[PDB]
Parts: sequence; C-alpha cells; structure tokens
Amino acid sequence: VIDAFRLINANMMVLGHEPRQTTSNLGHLNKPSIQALIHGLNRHYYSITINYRKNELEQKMLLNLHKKSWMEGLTLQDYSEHCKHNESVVKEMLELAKNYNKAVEEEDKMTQDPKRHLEEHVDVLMTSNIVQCLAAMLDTVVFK
Amino acid sequence: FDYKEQLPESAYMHQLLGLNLLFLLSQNRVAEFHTELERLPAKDIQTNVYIKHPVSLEQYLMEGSYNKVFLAKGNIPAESYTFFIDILLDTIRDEIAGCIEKAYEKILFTEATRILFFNTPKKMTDYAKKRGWVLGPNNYYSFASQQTTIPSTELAKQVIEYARQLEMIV
Repeated sequence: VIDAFRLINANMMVLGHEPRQTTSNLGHLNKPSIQALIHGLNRHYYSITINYRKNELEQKMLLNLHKKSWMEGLTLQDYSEHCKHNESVVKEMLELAKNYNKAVEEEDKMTQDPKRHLEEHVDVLMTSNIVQCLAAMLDTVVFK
Repeated sequence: FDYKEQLPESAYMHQLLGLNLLFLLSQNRVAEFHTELERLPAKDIQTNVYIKHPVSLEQYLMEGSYNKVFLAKGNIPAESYTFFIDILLDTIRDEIAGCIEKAYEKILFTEATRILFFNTPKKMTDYAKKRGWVLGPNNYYSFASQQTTIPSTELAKQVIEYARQLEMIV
C-alpha cells in the first residue's frame, strides 16, 4: 500500500480548471480508495501512478531469497511422515468416497462437494507419491 | 483340397498327405501340423492307417511317451515313410535335450546315455560335442546346470510416464 501524491493549486479548481489534464487512457486504469477520498484525494492533491522499475539483475538477486537448493530438489521426505500422510489422506478419501456414492445414488434417484474434495485429494496423493518415488530411484542410481 | 468337385477321388493320395504330416513333425512344425490336420476331414483321423500313424506319433510326442515314439519305428504303413523317421529321431533328440537343459540339476554320464538314446557309447559324446551345455565339471557329464539389483532406470522411466500422462493437457 504505497500511494504518491502532489497538491492542487488554490487557483486551479476555483478558477474553473480541472486539476490535471488527460491526454492518454493511462491515468484511469487504477481506481482510488474511499479511505483517501474521505480526506480529499481529489480536492487538494493528485494521485500519481507508481509503476515499479525492475532491472534484470535485481530480480535475480531477489529470486535468490527463496531459491531452493539442489539439496532441497534431490532430498527425500521422511518416510515415516510420508506414510502417515498417505494413510490419513487415503482415509479421508475413503470417507469422501462413501459420501460420493451416497450423492450419486441420491441424485440419480431424485432426477459437487464429494467429487471436488475427492479430486483434490487424489491430486495431492499422486503428486506426493510420484515425487518421492522418483526421487528415491534417482538417488539409488546417482549415489552408487 | 481345392478342385474337389471336379477331381475324382484319388486313393493314392493319403500316402503323400500323411507323409507330409510326418515331414512337418520331422521339422518340428507342430503349428502347421495341427493346421493341416484340421484341414483334413474328421473320419480320416481315426479310420485310415496312413494318416493315423503320423497322428499317433505326434500324439505320443506331445504326451511325452518318447519310448512309444521310438517303438513305433517298426510300425510304418508304407516304406515311403522314410528319412522323415530319421529326421524325427534327430528332432526327438533335440527336444529331449531341450527338456534336459531347461529343467534338471545334473545328469551323470551313464544316466545321460540311458536317457538320451544316443548313438553307440563311443559316439555318445555326441550332442555334447554338438550342443555342449557347458559340460565338464567334475564328471564330464555334470551337465553344468543351466539354471537383486534395483532397476532404477526402468522404474524412473515408468514413474515419469505416469507424471507425463497426468500433467499433459487432454
């Protein structure tokens, strides 16, 4: 939340002139905030756009902040925790599957949340398992 | 088999037909053998002798009664059935081999001679001078029985394949 401002001359809005001319469609792509309107975002001062200027080197140096090391790329997940996660997700998915059976039967008889939850849970299980399994094989080959 | 309606029945036919069946058995072409048997009419399999004999030989050879196969040598409907009996003995020896090297542990010299109906004992060395199942250990007929590492690369291929078909848009 950064906003830039500049004033309006006392003989500008009282002499019958708009505060700031408009020759390009650029100055109307950002909407003002009621917080500033109340205090007069358009009675005593402007609001100039920001448009941050980023080189190509600063962006890389900042990417280094969370850049993950090759270690984190190639390191396995604690197998105990992984198995516990598999088990918990498969149980929750079983519950959602029972609810899904009930829902499909009910809807087909009388003429969703279970399906969507089941889809997200299948996604998480498959991504976790495939990632860890491939990391395991890669290590078994690379470190011997 | 083709010009059946026009052609008159040729009593001098089953001889060559069964001799062909014998030839197929001789060159171990069991698939073609049974295809031609199917082509033949049903009754001839059980009535005629010229065809029954090759049928009998194949049936015995598939059962495994190689002793009956050998004993059938004297029983030949016509002397024309010759030189294919000999190629059939050779092929039978090859099949007996197949058995021996696929599923045994070790056969000594005397027992090899007893089982494989080799030529005279002096040439009994035959089929070891020819096939040579790495023979030699201890007794020359030790038969050298012709009977654990993660396949990481192949498993990686398959798992990457799962990922590929799961992430590709379709």
